[PDB]
Amino acid sequence: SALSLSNVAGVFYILVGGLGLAMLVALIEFCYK
Amino acid sequence: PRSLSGRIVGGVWWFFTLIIISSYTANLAAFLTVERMVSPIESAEDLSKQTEIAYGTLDSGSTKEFFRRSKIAVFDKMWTYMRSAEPSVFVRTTAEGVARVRKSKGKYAYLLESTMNEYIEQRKPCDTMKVGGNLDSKGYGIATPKGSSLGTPVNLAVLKLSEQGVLDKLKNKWWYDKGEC
Amino acid sequence: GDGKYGARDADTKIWNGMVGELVYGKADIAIAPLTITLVREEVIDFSKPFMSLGISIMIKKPQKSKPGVFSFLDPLAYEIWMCIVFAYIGVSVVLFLVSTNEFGIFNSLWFSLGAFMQPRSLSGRIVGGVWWFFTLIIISSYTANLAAFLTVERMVSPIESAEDLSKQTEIAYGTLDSGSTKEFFRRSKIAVFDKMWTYMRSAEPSVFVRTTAEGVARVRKSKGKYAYLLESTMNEYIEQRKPCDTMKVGGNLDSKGYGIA
Amino acid sequence: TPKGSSLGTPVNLAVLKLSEQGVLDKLKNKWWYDKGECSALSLSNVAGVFYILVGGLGLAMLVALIEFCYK
Amino acid sequence: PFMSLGISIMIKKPQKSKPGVFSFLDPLAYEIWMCIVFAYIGVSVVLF
Amino acid sequence: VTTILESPYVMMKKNHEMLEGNERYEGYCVDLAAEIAKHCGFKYKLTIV
Ligand SMILES: O=c1[nH]c2cc(C(F)(F)F)c(N3CCOCC3)cc2n(CP(=O)(O)O)c1=O
Ligand SMILES: O=c1[nH]c2cc(C(F)(F)F)c(N3CCOCC3)cc2n(CP(=O)(O)O)c1=O
Repeated sequence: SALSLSNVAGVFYILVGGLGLAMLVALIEFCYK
Repeated sequence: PRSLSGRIVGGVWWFFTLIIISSYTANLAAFLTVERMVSPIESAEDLSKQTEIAYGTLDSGSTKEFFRRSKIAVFDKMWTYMRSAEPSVFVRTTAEGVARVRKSKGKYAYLLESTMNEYIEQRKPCDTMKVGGNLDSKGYGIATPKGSSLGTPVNLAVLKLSEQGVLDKLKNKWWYDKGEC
Repeated sequence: GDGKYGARDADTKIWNGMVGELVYGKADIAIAPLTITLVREEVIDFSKPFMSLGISIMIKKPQKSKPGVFSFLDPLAYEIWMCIVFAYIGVSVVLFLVSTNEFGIFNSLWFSLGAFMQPRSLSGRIVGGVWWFFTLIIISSYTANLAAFLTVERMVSPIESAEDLSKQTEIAYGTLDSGSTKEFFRRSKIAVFDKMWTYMRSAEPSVFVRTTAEGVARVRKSKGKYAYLLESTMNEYIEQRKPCDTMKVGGNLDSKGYGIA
Repeated sequence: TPKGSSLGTPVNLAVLKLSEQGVLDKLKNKWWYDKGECSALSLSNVAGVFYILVGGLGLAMLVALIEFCYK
Repeated sequence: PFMSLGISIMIKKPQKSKPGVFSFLDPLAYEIWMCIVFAYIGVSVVLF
Repeated sequence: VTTILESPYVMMKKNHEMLEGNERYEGYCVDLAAEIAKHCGFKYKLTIV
């Protein structure tokens, strides 16, 4: 009976999703230049 | 500056760490609140699946002869250990066995009659405890000479006491109620 | 023939079942789970117990951890995740009015970078401070609230001894309607089992099941909110059948015995 | 009991016999308590910190509107 | 019989004491530390 | 024995339609009634006022 990785996991996916989102908005930045 | 690209990466990673360090801050407060305990020793099958915690029985007695004669899967592994265990996992008396657990910091388990086990658990200083179900199926009884006139009387009277709940009441009296734990 | 163990109808004064088929001359011996009760030892003879038993507690198999992502959206309620975003864009819009159509997009991209939390214009100065005081209370409350869930989750002790059943009431419990099991509690005078009977006697709805089978399904269809009490022999056997969703806990309640009659 | 009844004295005594024997106490416990029937959060608390926030937004929006007039 | 019994196991109860630099790795699980380092380098590789 | 219908002193038991006489009711004063009749020794029938 320790700490559940379940709850914490859901916040890992909004992160890597946000990383990919700004791996996307990053790629469009360099384009207009 | 306000580079809208990695601006949200800085923003989203911040939310990611806020939650995590809060989830740690929370669950740690619970660890310092309850501070529950666990005992490694569950069953007798838990004694034969490890070696770090030694164990033994009496050198001479029914408890010793049991494992020596037992031909059950789990119990077999226990006796093969005890017979050639170094140093001698066999103690001299019951008191020496309890003292060998009380002075091992939990590295020495002792196997005895479940009757005095529960009694030891209720004598000072409340350090030991029985764990798991008993290993066999025995029983104490009233002994009367063969062909006695007290034979059928006492036997029937025993059953009358148990169903009434006298025995259950009596054991609660000299073990737990007048126990010291 | 009748399919009963052994009883003595007080009216007709006639035994029935296996025990009966010994007395009236039909059978020579009885090899079965026959309880050595005093009422029988007077009329028939029993061998020594070939299996020491007693009454136990059949609880639901403690299902393994845990629910999913939905435990993250629970401490901070869904409604509060909303207002913190409305106010979020409600702050960055206030800051936006402190600083031609493209000049308000980079500043809004700068007021959103100052919003993605972590000169002396007294206007926007007291907006950043109040916001910090705002986000402070929320994350303090989140840590405090989530701590409670995880504090109790450590506190929820597994029901072990029978005395545990008596101390609480969140998990209801009962026995069979008729049989030696139920008759124990009603008659027992031990402190623990006393209160157990008192509760079960007045319990609504019925904590008593008709058949023994209705008990097992009632523990499997309560997800742990119900416990069934019965003989140890029948209990242990149940745990070794599909879907492996029940288990025996704690020691027995009494010291019975099966014997050859 | 009706005045000067036969049951007069014995009942009075018998009642008191039931007091110190604790059965009157036990009877009450039977029908009052024995037979009787008797991990989440909220928004109500959090709301009080939300209005001071928007209030801090409406005050600085006022300080924003007074700082452009001076300059 | 007037009291059923058998052979039992006696052990010593562990105290509250359990020092060592391990009960800090226990809350935030080992797997999470990995991904909090995997998504970590996953961030520094995004910004880079 | 005269008595008033009042909870939880004297209440109509659930299946009262099937019972007759005294078993019809139950409560505090109901159980008290018999206990009064025990240490005085008399038969009695409860009637509602
Ligand atoms: O009839 C017998 N009854 C016994 C009863 C008890 C007790 F539990 F105390 F009641 C004990 N113990 C004494 C101290 O160590 C723990 C158990 C030993 C018994 N023995 C010897 P064994 O069975 O040959 O080992 C018998 O023979
Ligand atoms: O001698 C007796 N031996 C019994 C043995 C068992 C079993 F465990 F299966 F071996 C059972 N169960 C059957 C299903 O319900 C649960 C227990 C009932 C028995 N009864 C009736 P009871 O004791 O009056 O309840 C006896 O009389």
